[PDB]
Amino acid sequence: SAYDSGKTIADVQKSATQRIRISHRWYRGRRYVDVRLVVVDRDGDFVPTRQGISIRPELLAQVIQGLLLASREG
Amino acid sequence: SAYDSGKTIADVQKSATQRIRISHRWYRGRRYVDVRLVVVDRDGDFVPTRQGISIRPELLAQVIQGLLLASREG
Ligand SMILES: [Cl-]
Ligand SMILES: [Cl-]
Ligand SMILES: [Cl-]
Ligand SMILES: [Cl-]
Ligand SMILES: [Cl-]
Ligand SMILES: [Cl-]
Repeated sequence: SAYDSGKTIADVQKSATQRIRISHRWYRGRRYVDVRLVVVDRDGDFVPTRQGISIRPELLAQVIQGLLLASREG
Repeated sequence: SAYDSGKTIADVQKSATQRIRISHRWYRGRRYVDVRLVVVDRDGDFVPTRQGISIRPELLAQVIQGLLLASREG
């Protein structure tokens, strides 16, 4: 399980046992926006998995724009 | 190639060796949006990794809104 550092910005619920967690992480002088699958524990809280990406802030707009475009498929 | 699978919507360059690929695909009549770290083999032979997420399109608005928030705050 990934090291659970960083500030949760938003938790998007996938199911009773999974969420997509969007968080800020600071590491070695540098901030990242982390987007990661997290899974439920025995106490109703969630634990981060390795299935996630870490995005430097200057790439966020492009990731947003790509998702906006992906929303038009259907 | 990581670009074989479904439709590439966007290809966000991280470095010469890594990109974040946002793709859309269908299987058995269900839609999948994928956001995934892809890494060089050689050439444009980028290859996918497990560092990604796979979501249903009904979660897109929430993910987008979370990333917009992450861009503006903290
Ligand atoms: Cl939690
Ligand atoms: Cl994992
Ligand atoms: Cl980056
Ligand atoms: Cl892009
Ligand atoms: Cl669908
Ligand atoms: Cl999903």
